[PDB]
Amino acid sequence: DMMFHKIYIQKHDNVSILFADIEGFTSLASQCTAQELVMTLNELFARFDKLAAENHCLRIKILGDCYYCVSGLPEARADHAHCCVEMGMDMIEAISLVREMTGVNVNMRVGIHSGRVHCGVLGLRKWQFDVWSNDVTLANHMEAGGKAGRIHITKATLSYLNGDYEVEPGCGGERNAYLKEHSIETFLIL
Amino acid sequence: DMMFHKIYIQKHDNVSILFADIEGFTSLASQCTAQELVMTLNELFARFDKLAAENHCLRIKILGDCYYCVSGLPEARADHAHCCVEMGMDMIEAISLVREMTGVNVNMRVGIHSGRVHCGVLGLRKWQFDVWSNDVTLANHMEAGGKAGRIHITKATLSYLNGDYEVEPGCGGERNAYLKEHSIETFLIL
Amino acid sequence: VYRATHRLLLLGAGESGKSTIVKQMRILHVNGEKATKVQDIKNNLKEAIETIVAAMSNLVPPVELANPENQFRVDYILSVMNVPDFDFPPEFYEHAKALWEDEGVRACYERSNEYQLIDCAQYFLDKIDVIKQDDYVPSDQDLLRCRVLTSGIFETKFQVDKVNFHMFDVGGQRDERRKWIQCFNDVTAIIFVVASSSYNMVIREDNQTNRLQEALNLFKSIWNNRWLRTISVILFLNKQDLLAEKVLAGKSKIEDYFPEFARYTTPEDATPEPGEDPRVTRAKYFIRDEFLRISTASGDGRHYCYPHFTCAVDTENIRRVFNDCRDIIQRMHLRQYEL
Amino acid sequence: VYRATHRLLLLGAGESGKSTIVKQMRILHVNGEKATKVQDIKNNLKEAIETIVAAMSNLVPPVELANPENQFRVDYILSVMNVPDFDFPPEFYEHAKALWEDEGVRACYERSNEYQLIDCAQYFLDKIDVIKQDDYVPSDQDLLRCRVLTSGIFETKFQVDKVNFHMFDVGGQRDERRKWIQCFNDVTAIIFVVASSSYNMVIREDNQTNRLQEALNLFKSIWNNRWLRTISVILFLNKQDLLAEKVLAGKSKIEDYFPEFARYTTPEDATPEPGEDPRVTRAKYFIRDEFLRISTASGDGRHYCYPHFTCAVDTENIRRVFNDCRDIIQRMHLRQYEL
Amino acid sequence: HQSYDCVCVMFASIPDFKEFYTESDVNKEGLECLRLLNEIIADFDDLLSKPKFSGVEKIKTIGSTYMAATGLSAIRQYMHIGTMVEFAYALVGKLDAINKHSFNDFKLRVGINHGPVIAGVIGAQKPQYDIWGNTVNVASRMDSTGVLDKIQVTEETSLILQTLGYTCTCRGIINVKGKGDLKTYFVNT
Amino acid sequence: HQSYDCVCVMFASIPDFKEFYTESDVNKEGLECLRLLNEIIADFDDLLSKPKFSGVEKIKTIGSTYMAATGLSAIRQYMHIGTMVEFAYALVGKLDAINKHSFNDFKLRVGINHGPVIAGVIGAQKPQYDIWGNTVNVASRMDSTGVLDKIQVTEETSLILQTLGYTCTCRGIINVKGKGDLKTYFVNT
Ligand SMILES: C=C[C@@]1(C)CC(=O)[C@]2(O)[C@@]3(C)[C@@H](O)CCC(C)(C)[C@@H]3[C@H](O)[C@H](OC(=O)CCCCN3CCN(C)CC3)[C@@]2(C)O1
Ligand SMILES: C=C[C@@]1(C)CC(=O)[C@]2(O)[C@@]3(C)[C@@H](O)CCC(C)(C)[C@@H]3[C@H](O)[C@H](OC(=O)CCCCN3CCN(C)CC3)[C@@]2(C)O1
Ligand SMILES: Nc1nc2c(ncn2[C@@H]2O[C@H](COP(=O)(O)OP(=O)(O)OP(O)(O)=S)[C@@H](O)[C@H]2O)c(=O)[nH]1
Ligand SMILES: Nc1nc2c(ncn2[C@@H]2O[C@H](COP(=O)(O)OP(=O)(O)OP(O)(O)=S)[C@@H](O)[C@H]2O)c(=O)[nH]1
Ligand SMILES: [Mg+2]
Ligand SMILES: [Mg+2]
Repeated sequence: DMMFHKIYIQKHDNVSILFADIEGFTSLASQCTAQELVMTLNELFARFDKLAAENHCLRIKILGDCYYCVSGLPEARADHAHCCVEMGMDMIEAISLVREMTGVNVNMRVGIHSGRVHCGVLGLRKWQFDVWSNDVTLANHMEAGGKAGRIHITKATLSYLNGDYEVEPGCGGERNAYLKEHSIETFLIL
Repeated sequence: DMMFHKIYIQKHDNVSILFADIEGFTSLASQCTAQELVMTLNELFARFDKLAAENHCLRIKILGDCYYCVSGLPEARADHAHCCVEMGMDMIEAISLVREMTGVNVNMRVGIHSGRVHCGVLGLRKWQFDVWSNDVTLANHMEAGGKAGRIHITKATLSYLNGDYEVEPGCGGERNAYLKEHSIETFLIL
Repeated sequence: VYRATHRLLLLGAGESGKSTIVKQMRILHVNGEKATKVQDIKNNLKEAIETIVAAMSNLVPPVELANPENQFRVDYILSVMNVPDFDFPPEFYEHAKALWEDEGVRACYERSNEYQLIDCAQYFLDKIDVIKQDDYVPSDQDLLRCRVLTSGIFETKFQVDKVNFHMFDVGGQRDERRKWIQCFNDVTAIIFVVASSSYNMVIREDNQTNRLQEALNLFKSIWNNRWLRTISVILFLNKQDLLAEKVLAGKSKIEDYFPEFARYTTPEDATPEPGEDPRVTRAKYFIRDEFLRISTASGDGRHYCYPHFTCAVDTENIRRVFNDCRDIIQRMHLRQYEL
Repeated sequence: VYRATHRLLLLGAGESGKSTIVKQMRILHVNGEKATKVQDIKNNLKEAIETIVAAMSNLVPPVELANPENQFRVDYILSVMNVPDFDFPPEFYEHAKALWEDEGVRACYERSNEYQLIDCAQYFLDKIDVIKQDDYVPSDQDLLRCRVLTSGIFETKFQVDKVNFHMFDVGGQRDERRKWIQCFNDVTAIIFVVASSSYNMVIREDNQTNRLQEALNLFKSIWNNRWLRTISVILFLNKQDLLAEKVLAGKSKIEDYFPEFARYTTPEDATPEPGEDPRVTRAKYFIRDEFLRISTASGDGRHYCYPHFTCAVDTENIRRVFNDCRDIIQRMHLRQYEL
Repeated sequence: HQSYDCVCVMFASIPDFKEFYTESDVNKEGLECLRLLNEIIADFDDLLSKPKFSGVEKIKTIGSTYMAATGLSAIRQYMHIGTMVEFAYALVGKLDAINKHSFNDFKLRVGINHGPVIAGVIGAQKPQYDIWGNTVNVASRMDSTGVLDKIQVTEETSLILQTLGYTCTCRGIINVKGKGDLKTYFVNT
Repeated sequence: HQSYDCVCVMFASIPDFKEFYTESDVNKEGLECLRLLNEIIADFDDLLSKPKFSGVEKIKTIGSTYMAATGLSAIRQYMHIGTMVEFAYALVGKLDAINKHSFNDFKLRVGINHGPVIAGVIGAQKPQYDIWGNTVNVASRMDSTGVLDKIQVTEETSLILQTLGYTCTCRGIINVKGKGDLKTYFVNT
């Protein structure tokens, strides 16, 4: 308002954050033209944006081959955990379809976590809606310490799922140092 | 002899160079004690050294979790290609045995190439027998651009194998920049 | 709701006296725990004694014991200096006390500005026989003296005549100053704390930067801060007691650390205390005017500076001056409430 | 087998004349390709003309044309300067020649030490009408003049009275010197090449380091090299023709680039050529003695230095001095064969 | 969306920020932290309004990493590459101003690279402008493997910068995922 | 084989060597190249015979990377860590001498770290002494992510080096495979 520029950010609890990367994305970039790459990419992400609206996830950003969204925004929902899992399901099938077309071995790696966030925009120019917090950080590390073709979830994301989905030991502490060092019990959806 | 220190090195043609790394070695190191790690490692490598004598490969060095040897040394053999492949077979089974014991998902990644080398020792102190050349470099990149649980071989290594083994397209140009940039036709043994 | 509360931020250099002010607020306005703090008092006693003996040899010229016998007690003290969990056995107090009686040790204490020594030294050492008791219960003045370094930000709440206060305590040492920012927005007023007595001392952080100078420089940073343009400062010129003692002692002169004090003549509006030496008046006002030169040179009636001669260990002086401020804080939370 | 062969390494700064010596060895001792080298000769002609015109303006004081008309030919030359695959159309030769006739252009040519100009300039420009012919066949003297920079190491083999030679050619420019090492082991003798005439010139690499000085410094590096303790140097003081011309021209004095030349008086053992000016003698010997001071000051009868005044473009001078060496090379491959 | 031939991309990140980031009751669960980041990113956006930086196009911020490019408003030659560098220095100065007032010490870590890219919009929902290409990944790696208070540039980028009057020092070699090893330089001040 | 508590490990590599490496008929298919490497590694081994480096234990050479450790001949305290550093400087001086004579310009890239290791013999055939542990991997990464003519050290290693009288500058942060991100420093001369 007066001495600090007005901030367009607000706290939100009970949300679930999804992160996904493209497994073998670099080998795909090796095969095709610079242009054809941007179309496969641009097309796949156009598809993901649809699934987002269906599954009730608000898409945040696209950073290269890293896609992420969050259910529970803009307005609060109980299903927030189930939505992201569902989105995660769809994303994994969708990528396998474009895996046919290209004939290359690409796949999605998903990671989800639940907790609070701060959402909004930073700075003055080129506003892009974003989310920030330790929970968002954890979710990203969940994606990073994930497993190919699988939805990697946390402790917190299991207590909002009401055990509707069936999981198994996740062993995320051995694929990511942050998961190790923070004693995070991870699971994989069946 | 007089103005340059005497070199203990000599050229050798028609040899085949094998490189192997431990897939998921870091996740294994996450699970066990510092000591128990050195014993699993030390034990696995003691086993590899046996297979080497059997399969007629001369073991060169152990660099962390990276093991490498070469058939065709010390003295020249026709089977040099078949030996390394055979060694590669054994190594892949052996690692799966210690994968039981630990219960962790470790595996070997093999890479082989054939051509000439220079072998010997460098410097004055702590002599360790070694090999050097572009072919050795290529073989290492073959290991690096390899595929889990598989023996990754080259063009040159297929023309010495006399097609006794059955292969398939290797696609190494998309897993390693050196393989890409040098137009190397790679294959995978079935 | 949020506006009926006054959020106060205590800023100032390390050991200036900020944490003590919060303590006084608990004494004064806030409704079994005294047991825990005994450990920390014993620690101050230990740290004090060992710091003085260690210094004896390292000073130039070095300082000898008055009694050669005490050498063994010196060895004893030095030998248990870095001990992890120290027992505080009965011998410790005897050795410690004997040393404090030694005239040559006190000689080294008088030169303490030449090294780093905690403020509660003389106070605690003077009452070793009180503190060693195993049924010992810390007085309130003991809790005020107990020195523990602050790292982090600690909020205290209180109420005065149903008026609410949210006080924020922070670390004043350099590494800690980076956390201050997290209280700048929504602050009602600054209470900047200064160790008036430390004109003859350097900071711990480098053993070279003069403590009063560091305070001036830090004040300037806060005053001309880009996020504090609106915010007024309540300047506490703390440790007025120690200052006076140093002035009357006449050992180390102010003119030697701040040559400008040589030009200084005492102001007109000066309101000396009853029976206050004119030189003490002259000194404390000089120190105030060094900070007023900083605030005068900028701000443009956008924010203001209100000085107060203080002594944080004195609960009486604090009740008085804090009431002096309750006045202005109302008026300040009103200026920002409108503009 | 391996010992009945003499491995010679040609070392020296860039453009000193090393590649030319190898050429002379083909002329002299080695048994359709002249067609390809015409392209490169045409390139030297182009590079020469455009370098002189470009320099005219950039010199201080700048240089004007003698005929204002030629300005357009100057524009023409400058416009096709960086052209990729140049056609060498009939006009090019007319424009180029006209420029070379212009007296003010030759004025700029005389100051060429003040910029970077290839050696074969005047030679080629003087025979444009010969070179433009489409049935043109390069003489041998043309191939000797053709300037192409060497990058890498190139081996040449030959036989003289059934004696074998393996000659190694290398790049003499700084970036190239790092490859030399790969010939140090197993070398029979060094043939170090020097551009005697370049006392008034700086190297390309920085446009500041004096070419003769760079040669001295480079010689010192080779002479006192840790891997060349045994190896003797055959020092070719090349470009004796250009040197003499510069000495007689009397335009730029040696004493101005190497003040020590002022102290120099000509030696006793000096064996001047028939009808050689005493000043030319004095100069060339001075240049030799600068290199002899380096070799004299170390080596301890472990290796030796044999100087020769040379001219690489002159096939006759080269046959002579190379035979002078065939002698010593036998004797040198014998010292290392025993010790 | 179209393609370009010579766009200069820059990533400037603040490594020490994540450490500063904390969540507690005192700082409104990390909000007072983001408040500072806002003042920083906003202080950086102010630079875009300088006439000398009118060629600079802010692409986005990733966490606390600022991403911008020169030469999108295109079709003497390489003057936009030098501009990108002047901009990096500009950011450093702004960040130093923040330090003065926040009693902190954030250092900037920069990576710049130039080459062919593909600019355009992506996504179905809220279409947003992004650029793609090896040229951009490499710039990213120049940052991620860079040093504090240093601008790391590729060899070619280095070459050009020298024609413009800057000097560079070889950092050494770096392994790029998919492009193999490659030689880099730090710009000098 | 036994374990230790405070061993100082060092990797010194020559990034520019592989470029120098070539195979052609002229250089005996790369042999003249290895000949130079021999002169370098041997020139480095000569340093071990200096009384001041009698605590230094050469472990091996990996390609053209020299690996050595201080404090294996153990059971004032951290004086062996400073020794390892003096040794790195020693290598740089030897390498500069090589340059003088080879008309080259190799720069050394160094990484040092200290901590618990496990020393011993491995393999059935020709039993050879190697050391293992996180302490060693980290030292390796200090090299691989280091800068030319720079010694890169971990934070704790940094702390100790300062008690001994050296100053350090924060490089920034580095991601270690398996240990996450971590802060590093360059030693000053
Ligand atoms: C601002 C505070 C703090 C601490 C909290 C936070 O949520 C982040 O903004 C996220 C997590 C969060 O905004 C989600 C996007 C992204 C990009 C993941 C941010 C970065 O990792 C931030 O840190 C960084 O700027 C450094 C890491 C950025 C590298 N990312 C890693 C993930 N891949 C997939 C894309 C690039 C971040 C961690 O910083
Ligand atoms: C000496 C010349 C040259 C060019 C040729 C050569 O054969 C090498 O010595 C090999 C290939 C060769 O000796 C096999 C072992 C190893 C260690 C693979 C060497 C290094 O890669 C060398 O380069 C290096 O010193 C840098 C790379 C070293 C990193 N390696 C990569 C492979 N992992 C498995 C272990 C560590 C090398 C490539 O250098
Ligand atoms: N004599 C005297 N001692 C005082 C006075 N104010 C504070 N002290 C003493 O100074 C010591 C340090 O004060 P303290 O309150 O810890 O400073 P601080 O500013 O909180 O220190 P930090 O948290 O930034 S490191 C205390 O142990 C207390 O005895 C005073 O006015 N007079
Ligand atoms: N007038 C004259 N010109 C000479 C003489 N020796 C060589 N040149 C000329 O110098 C030019 C360059 O000589 P060149 O043989 O290319 O040197 P270089 O040492 O091989 O050069 P580099 O390969 O290290 S860059 C040639 O074009 C040739 O005309 C000589 O003695 N007299
Ligand atoms: Mg405090
Ligand atoms: Mg040549």
